[PDB]
Amino acid sequence: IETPITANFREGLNVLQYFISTHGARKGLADTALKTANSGYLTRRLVDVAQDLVVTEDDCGTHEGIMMTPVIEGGDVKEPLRDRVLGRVTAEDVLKPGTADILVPRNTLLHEQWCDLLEENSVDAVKVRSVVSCDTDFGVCAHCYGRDLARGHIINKGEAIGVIAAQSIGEPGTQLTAESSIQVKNK
Amino acid sequence: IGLMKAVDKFEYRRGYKFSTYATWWIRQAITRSIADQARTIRIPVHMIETINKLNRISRQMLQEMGREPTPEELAERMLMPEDKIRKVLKIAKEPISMETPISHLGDFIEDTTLELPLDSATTESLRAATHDVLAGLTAREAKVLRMR
Amino acid sequence: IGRTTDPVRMYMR
Amino acid sequence: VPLDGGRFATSDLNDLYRRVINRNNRLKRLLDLAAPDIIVRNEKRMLQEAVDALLDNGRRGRAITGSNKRPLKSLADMIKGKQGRFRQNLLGKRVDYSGRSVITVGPYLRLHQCGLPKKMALELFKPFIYGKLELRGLATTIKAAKKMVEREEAVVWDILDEVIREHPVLLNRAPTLHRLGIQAFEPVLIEGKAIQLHPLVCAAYNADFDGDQMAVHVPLTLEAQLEARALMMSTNNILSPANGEPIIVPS
Amino acid sequence: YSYTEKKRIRKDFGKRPQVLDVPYLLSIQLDSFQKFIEQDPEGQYGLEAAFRSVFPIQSYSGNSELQYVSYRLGEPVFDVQECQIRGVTYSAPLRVKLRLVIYEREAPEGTVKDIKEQEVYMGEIPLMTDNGTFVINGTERVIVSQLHRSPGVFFDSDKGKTHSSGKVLYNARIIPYRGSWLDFEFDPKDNLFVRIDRRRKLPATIILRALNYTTEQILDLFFEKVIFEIRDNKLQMELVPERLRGETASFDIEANGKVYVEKGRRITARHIRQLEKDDVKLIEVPVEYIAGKVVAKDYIDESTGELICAANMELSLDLLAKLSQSGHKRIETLFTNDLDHGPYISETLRVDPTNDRLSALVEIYRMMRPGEPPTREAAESLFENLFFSEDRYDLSAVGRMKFNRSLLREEIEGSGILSKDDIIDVMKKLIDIRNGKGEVDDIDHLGNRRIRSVGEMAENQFRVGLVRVERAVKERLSLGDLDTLMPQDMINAKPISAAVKEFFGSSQLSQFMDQNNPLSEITHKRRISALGPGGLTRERAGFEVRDVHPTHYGRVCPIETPEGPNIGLINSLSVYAQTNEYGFLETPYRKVTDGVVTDEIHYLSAIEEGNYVIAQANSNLDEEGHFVEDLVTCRSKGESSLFSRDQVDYMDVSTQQVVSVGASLIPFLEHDDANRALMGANMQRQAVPTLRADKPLVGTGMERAVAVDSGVTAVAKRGGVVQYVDASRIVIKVNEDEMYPGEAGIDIYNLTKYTRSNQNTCINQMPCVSLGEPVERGDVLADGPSTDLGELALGQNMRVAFMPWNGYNFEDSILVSERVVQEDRFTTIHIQELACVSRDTKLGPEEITADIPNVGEAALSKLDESGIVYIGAEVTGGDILVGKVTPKGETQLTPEEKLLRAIFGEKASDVKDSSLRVPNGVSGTVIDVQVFTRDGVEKDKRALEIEEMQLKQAKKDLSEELQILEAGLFSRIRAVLVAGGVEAEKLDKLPRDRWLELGLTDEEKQNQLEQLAEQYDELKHEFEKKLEAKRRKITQGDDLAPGVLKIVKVYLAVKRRIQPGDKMAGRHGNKGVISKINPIEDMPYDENGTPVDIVLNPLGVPSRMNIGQILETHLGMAAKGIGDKINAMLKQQQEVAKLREFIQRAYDLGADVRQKVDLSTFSDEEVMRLAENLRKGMPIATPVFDGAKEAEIKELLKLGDLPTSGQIRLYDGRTGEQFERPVTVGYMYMLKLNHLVDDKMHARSTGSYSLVTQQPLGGKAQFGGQRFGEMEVWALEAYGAAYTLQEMLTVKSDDVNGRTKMYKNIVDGNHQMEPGMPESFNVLLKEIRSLGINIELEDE
Ligand SMILES: CO[C@H]1/C=C/O[C@@]2(C)Oc3c(C)c(O)c4c(O)c(c(/C=N/N5CCN(C)CC5)c(O)c4c3C2=O)NC(=O)/C(C)=C\C=C\[C@H](C)[C@H](O)[C@@H](C)[C@@H](O)[C@@H](C)[C@H](OC(C)=O)[C@@H]1C
Ligand SMILES: [Mg+2]
Ligand SMILES: [Zn+2]
Repeated sequence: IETPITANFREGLNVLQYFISTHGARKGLADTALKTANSGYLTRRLVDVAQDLVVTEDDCGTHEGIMMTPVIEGGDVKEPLRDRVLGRVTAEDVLKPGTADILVPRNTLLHEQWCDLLEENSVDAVKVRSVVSCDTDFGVCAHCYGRDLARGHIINKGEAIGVIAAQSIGEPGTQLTAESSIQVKNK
Repeated sequence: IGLMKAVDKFEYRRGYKFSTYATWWIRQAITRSIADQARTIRIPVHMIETINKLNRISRQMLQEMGREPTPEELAERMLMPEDKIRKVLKIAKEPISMETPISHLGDFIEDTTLELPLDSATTESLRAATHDVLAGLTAREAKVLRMR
Repeated sequence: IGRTTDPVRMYMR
Repeated sequence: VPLDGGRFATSDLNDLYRRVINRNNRLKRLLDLAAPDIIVRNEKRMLQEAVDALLDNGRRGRAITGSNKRPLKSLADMIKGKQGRFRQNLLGKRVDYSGRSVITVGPYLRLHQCGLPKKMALELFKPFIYGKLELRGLATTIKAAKKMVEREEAVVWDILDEVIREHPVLLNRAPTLHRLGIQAFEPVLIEGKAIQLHPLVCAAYNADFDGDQMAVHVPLTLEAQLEARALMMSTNNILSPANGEPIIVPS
Repeated sequence: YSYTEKKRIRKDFGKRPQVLDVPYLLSIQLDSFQKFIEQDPEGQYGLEAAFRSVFPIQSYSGNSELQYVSYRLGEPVFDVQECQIRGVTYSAPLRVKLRLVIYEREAPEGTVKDIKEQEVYMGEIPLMTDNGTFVINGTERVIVSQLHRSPGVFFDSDKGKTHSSGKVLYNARIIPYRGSWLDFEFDPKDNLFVRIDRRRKLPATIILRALNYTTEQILDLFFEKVIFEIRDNKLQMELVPERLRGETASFDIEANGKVYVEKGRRITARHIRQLEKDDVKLIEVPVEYIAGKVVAKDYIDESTGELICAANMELSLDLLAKLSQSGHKRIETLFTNDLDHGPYISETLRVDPTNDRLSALVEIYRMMRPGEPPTREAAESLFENLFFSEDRYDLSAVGRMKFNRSLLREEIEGSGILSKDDIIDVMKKLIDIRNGKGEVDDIDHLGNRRIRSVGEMAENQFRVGLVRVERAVKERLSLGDLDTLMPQDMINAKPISAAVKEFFGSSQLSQFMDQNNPLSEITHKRRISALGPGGLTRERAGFEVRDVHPTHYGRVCPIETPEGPNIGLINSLSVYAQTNEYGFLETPYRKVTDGVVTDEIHYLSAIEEGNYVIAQANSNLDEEGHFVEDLVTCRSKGESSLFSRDQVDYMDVSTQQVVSVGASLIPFLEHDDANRALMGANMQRQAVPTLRADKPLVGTGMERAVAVDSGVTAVAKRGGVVQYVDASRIVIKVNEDEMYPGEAGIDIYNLTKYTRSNQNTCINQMPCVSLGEPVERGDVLADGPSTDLGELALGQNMRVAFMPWNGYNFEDSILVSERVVQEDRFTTIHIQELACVSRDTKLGPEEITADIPNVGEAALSKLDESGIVYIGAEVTGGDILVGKVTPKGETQLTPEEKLLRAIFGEKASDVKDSSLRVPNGVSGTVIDVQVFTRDGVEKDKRALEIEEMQLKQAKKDLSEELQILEAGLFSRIRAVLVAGGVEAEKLDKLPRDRWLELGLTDEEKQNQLEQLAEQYDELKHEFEKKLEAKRRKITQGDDLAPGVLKIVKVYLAVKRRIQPGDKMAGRHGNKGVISKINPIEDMPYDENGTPVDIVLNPLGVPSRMNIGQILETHLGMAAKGIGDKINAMLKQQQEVAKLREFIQRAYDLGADVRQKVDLSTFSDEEVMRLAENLRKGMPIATPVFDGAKEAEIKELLKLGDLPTSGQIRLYDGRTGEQFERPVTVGYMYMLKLNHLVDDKMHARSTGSYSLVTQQPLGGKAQFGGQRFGEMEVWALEAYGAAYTLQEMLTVKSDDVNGRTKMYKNIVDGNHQMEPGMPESFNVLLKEIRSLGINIELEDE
């Protein structure tokens, strides 16, 4: 509408303003009422797909992984490398800007101390092991999975990680629903 | 099937039309089948006839007297002792489906042939106590009691 | 024919 | 089965089987009678339709139940669907040793404790109380223990307070979105009818005290108690499984 | 001021004067049913309509007729009370007059013989109570209105999703009241297609052909012609300059020796103007241009006689040459364009395969009835019956009105069946909309939605019944003989009664009455609903049907709507809303003349309301109906903006007309967020009536309307003087002005004492007046449940504080004092009914003996000799109410039991125990008992005692009625006998009886006296007859279901107190659950030592912005302060003058308000009574959008000597130290919602199990286990809890041997299980194997 509500709640709202607000009120109520069921269905599908995945090993001895770097878009960084890499296990040894200097060894759980140490230097991209590249058949191993947990240690042998993944993804579902020149904003 | 029977049992010497005889036989067969195989719990043919007569009389009396025919009025109007009327009224009902909406009617039907766990425990306790008491008695006397 | 499925219509035919 | 008052309730499978048998018998009778071929073909088509409706109803014309308009429930309809055996009974059973009530605040509790009314506790723990009463010699026979529990004597309350000592219970809220919707606490017997929930676990449960209700279950076997105490206990789940951040922040 | 109004006057804020008064709230139901019964001379709405619609029933030219004469409604056998008590419907018999006339064959028509059968009984129709409810099977019910799409023709768009390439595909629909749907539509190729109700698609021209139209006629109907003539060479075209607009000229358009248009230049506006001014009609064009045209009519060569060209054929050079050579000089072509005049019908004809009427009919028949060969007669009959038969098709009066108005016709009346013109017009309008002219219409507009009510649906059901009866009677009359059968044996009332009973008993619109409050019933009676038969579905509605359309202003409340699955599908009705003569909602507006706002009220529906510009309700006026400020806000077409003073046409009639009653009962509503206002309006109807209802200190003024319009209160019919007041009765001696000529008489009101409502609460009425107190017409004489002196009081108002308290109000929870529970402020009375039925078993009948096996005298203490508990007994859970034993035999006990019996010699009982007992956890008092015995069964002692009591009560009631009425009539007889010789001494001395006995010498007065004596004899006879009828009715038998011998019903009255876990709320959507009950000496107290009743959390106000509660708290504190000042002034008994002065000061106290109170009241009596009623606090009134302001609240606070800030200093009860930061204290009106915690607690360990699958029976009436869904299974799988899960789904529910062994192990002190396998898996295997499959368990 081209005219706003110029009154707050400390003062009253006349009939027209209140009638105008009821629109958005009911729209929001109905939206929530239906998004609940939509999210329920999606989470059921997710749990059904990957309910049979369990940690059946301890180390498959794979040499590959994924390259983890900060998600820097435009003039700002949307996620620092510390939050993206913390917990994982390095696929290969990480070298600092000075060559031949092994800052961190090969596969080793990165807890807070190692993440701070990486933050100290100019480490920018570090390769980590992901469950997609695990060699183990009929499950995954603890090292390729990582650490993240309600605990703080490495994952235990025999954990149902598929159900946990599905539940964690589907839980917050109910909260969802020219320029011809480029200029640098930092020296 | 009734028409096949009628065609089998037809005589043209009488000079009548086949339509009357055939329709008689067809109606007989249809009504017989409806009586025989229309109910979950089957009831004989004569009970069906009694029920039909009772319904016709009740409709006539309801129309003529306004409000409704009570069982005493039906018994008096008919030539029956007013108790066979009650039996007929009681034995003329149809079963209810277990899928009726309520949730369904079948979710509230209990299993009444089961034994409570407390009762089974009580029976076991009684068995043990009786064994102990019998052991308390003599040997031959206990054997005699067990045999009896 | 229209490929009916009702046995009643077939028997009537 | 019969119902109170002489009325009977029955399943649609009886109707479908009866129709199949009637049509089959009529076909036998026709064949033994050397009827013209048109009638025999009609009977054969009818029997085909009856059997097909028995197996999976609703693929041709959805035969409807007598004295009603609802379509009958065939064999294939019981296996499948959200109301079938697989989803309604084989994964979502109802259970014994459980109840529910309204939840209250109870700000004096410790992080591993929950208030449980005496009445609910007595009803949920009856068999344990019978065992304790017989063991201690207070009741000679199990019937005596049952009568004592019904009469609500003081020794009954002492035995309950003794058997509720270190036995955890599970508390569950209606929409169980993640695994923190189930946790185990140590009951504290209170007077009233509403459960008492520690303020710090409300965020994890997503609970507010304006009419919410909760369910309570009892782990029976000894391994079940050990699992409740070592895996689900309320003091073991402090970090979010989705992200390592704490989930007991004061609200 | 009226008496009940002057007893206690509510101080009213609000500055806008009232021009219209709120109407009767329950007018919808009453008007609907009155129209339904509505014996009227001319055939219209009612039963008359259906009767005239069906009859007369004509045979197959059999020369006999059954015709309708008139109808009447009998008198109900039982009134409402007997129907409720026994359990039957409250209805009246229907008696109809029918005349049967038989014509002889064969001769000129004449009345051979007409037998006039009298009053053929045709079913029974339920009646409506005085308040709008039906008693169907002993239960009161409400038939809610339905909002459905009205019949007519509607054009839509189907925009977007179709083909994912834009190209909106328009369509049209014809919706009749009764019939099959017709439909047209476009498609991406621009071919017009038609669909019968939902069948497959067909070309649109097939239906046109089936209407007896040829191709030439169709082209003429849907196109304009282009005239061609070859004026000796070069195709001398006839041209109209108008048609040339919007096109590019391809040749030299020249005429009159001048080149108006040159080749290569598109025609423009200037060229068209030049052509129009120059009158250029004919030009010359090349053959190439006409090489692409389309011929209209077919051409044949006269000399050859052969069809040279067919209609609708694309032209070509060869065809043009042949036409020219064959002597053809004029050829017609269709005028087609790519912008304004598209050739859709021609293309459709190209795609149409049919050629003649018969082929089109055959195509339609093959589409409608696939699989069976078609016949000419059958196809013709099917098409005729589709839309053009008066039996199978009828639009409506409303349907015809909408149909005519949509096509822009001047007549609103016509037939109820379609014709060629209607279909042609619909096609033309659809094509016009396609061509960019016209607009589609929205389905949600309240001008396209219509409202059905009780009368309409009842009439529809009756019409169905009549059609069935008419078919049967016609068949019987035509088939059988027609010489002796009377018009009574050919009509059966069973179908008619069955249809009506099926509607009223089992329908989704006949609903169990909601009866928590008066407000609950008022809102239930005014309810719309988009669901139900012929309506939407809960799961299939969408995001648009449930929205606030701009047309809801003043017709439907935008905030009161359920918050669950069906939000926006109920829509309670507004305050001033009405219903059109057709079923459309309308609202009142004040007519504005040139510049003066008049006081004449006009009701405008949505369509009418769209055109005018409507001013606003709150617009300043100055004592002459002149808009003070020039630019007055208005709203014209779904929008609002500033308008000049001399443009307004109407103006709102009130500031409340936008909300409903429930939403209009909320003070300070404009300060509340919409969500919380919705929640508060929804919760206000769940409040449960209390033990003593006081009033709202802060109200809005709509309370008296709700209290009176609802039937809970007892309101005087005629004025008079209260002559006798009692807890159970009120007797009023009417004024001499309102008495009728004869029958002086008196008014007697019988109050309703403790009775059970539908929801198990308590219904009670108590007198509101005293002896010798004047009462006027319309006054209130007795308060119902939750009313106070005629006002509505749902909850109670209590002293609150806004502050945190040690976490006992952490979430929405609440903290309550103990003085709130000592004073029984929230104590409620609930009543339950329990029934014990004695049936007949195969072994033998059951008994109600008082002797029960193995039961001590303690249980039988409260049971009388007959075995039924006493009245007034106090029972507790487990006690026996009615004794009963059931026969049993052949138990076949086990060997150990045999040995025990032998050792102790114990006799086994042959009768079981099935007596009625109080449910566990409930304790109350027995307040009533009723016994029903089947006819032909011996009555126990208790039944005889009860019926003797009933007979004595009936005789006493009749005697008391007669004595009161006879005192009144003796006064009347004195008055009448005054004439004919006035003698006071004779009246003083002569006895009452002797007055009539005396006779005069001779005059007509002697005949009058004899007539009076005869009438008195007749009245004696009639009274004896009524007494005999009452006795026979009391002592008759009872109609019981087959197999039942007796039924005994017991009524318990429980007293529920307030405990932690109970849910309370306010009027502004603020919920909570009681958390604690704090002692008196622990609550915060002020400087005077007065504690605070309740403590609420401040953190709940900011996040959810309901600022109404704080304003209410401040105003309540001010009102209580004034009340306290009056009370202190009255304790010391200063004098009447001081009270008068202070109360006047308190009443004026405003800023240009409209109260206008005394001095005119009684000297001291009335002022003292008013002060006594105000000593508890002066009530206030704050309309919804016209309430008080902050400055007025501060002035009221100052008048009472209270801090204008609204906040005071509090101290800690336990520590004794004062809180910092003054806290907000005041009085808030709180409710006790009916979510009691006594009804929610549950628990079980073992019980009964289901039948097929051996699992615990979920529920609460039966114990039932908590359901462990699959989400909980996932939760347990997220942990590593395998043993807990295995036991949860093996031993706790479904394993039988495992269940028994686990129970034994638990009893023995050992906690271990043997899992086994569930039974549901075995059932699954059996069910899947009962198919052809073979599923089995392997082993290896
Ligand atoms: C034949 O009657 C049923 C028809 C079903 O058929 C079916 C498919 O077609 C329906 C129509 C046409 C409705 O207009 C409707 C409705 O307006 C409503 C609810 C939802 N009701 N509640 C469920 C419980 N919950 C706690 C609160 C909400 C419904 O489900 C329906 C509904 C259906 O579902 N809502 C309300 O009315 C509101 C705003 C408040 C409720 C007040 C009291 C509580 C109810 O009135 C009680 C007294 C009963 O009257 C109903 C429960 C009826 O049940 C009975 C015994 O008769 C029901 C209409
Ligand atoms: Mg809540
Ligand atoms: Zn791996």
